[PDB]
Amino acid sequence: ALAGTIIAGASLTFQVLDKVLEELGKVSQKIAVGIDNESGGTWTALNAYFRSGTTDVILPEFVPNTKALLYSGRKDTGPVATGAVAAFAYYMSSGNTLGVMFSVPFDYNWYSNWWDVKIYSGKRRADQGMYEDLYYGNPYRGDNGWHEKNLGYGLRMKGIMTSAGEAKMQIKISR
Repeated sequence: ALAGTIIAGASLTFQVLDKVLEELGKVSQKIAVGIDNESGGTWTALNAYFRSGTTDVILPEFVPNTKALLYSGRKDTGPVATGAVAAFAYYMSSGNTLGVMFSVPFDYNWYSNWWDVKIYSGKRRADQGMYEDLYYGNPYRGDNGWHEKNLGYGLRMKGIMTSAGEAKMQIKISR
């Protein structure tokens, strides 16, 4: 219920966010996927590609300035028994397309938590081609801590990763 929308990030906290993901349902799976909209350009979602169990909340089409938004999924009998996994892109006001990425590492103890983020300049819908840029384009690794880089389009992004239970990676974009 609370998922699908977030504030500027100045009032965001992991303590609230924990219980917020559980508002969706009382289950052994809580994922956090979102991007902090603080670049001064309204975003527009086009599609969402996933292999996860099924939907559970409505995906936010448009996003106001100096705000953010969350999402959740399900596993059920899809790629795993518990968690959620999707990769969707948002049309930026500059005519670029930010591609978010998330997964639940809580079912692959064999390795650490994979991560990635890129802005596809032009237009790219959510399909295999998006997830392919995450797994084949250039996959990254996140083992507890903040990280920032010059993405290559006009703005910068910062990605965070957290291991153990009640933990998840998020990505903030701004200028």
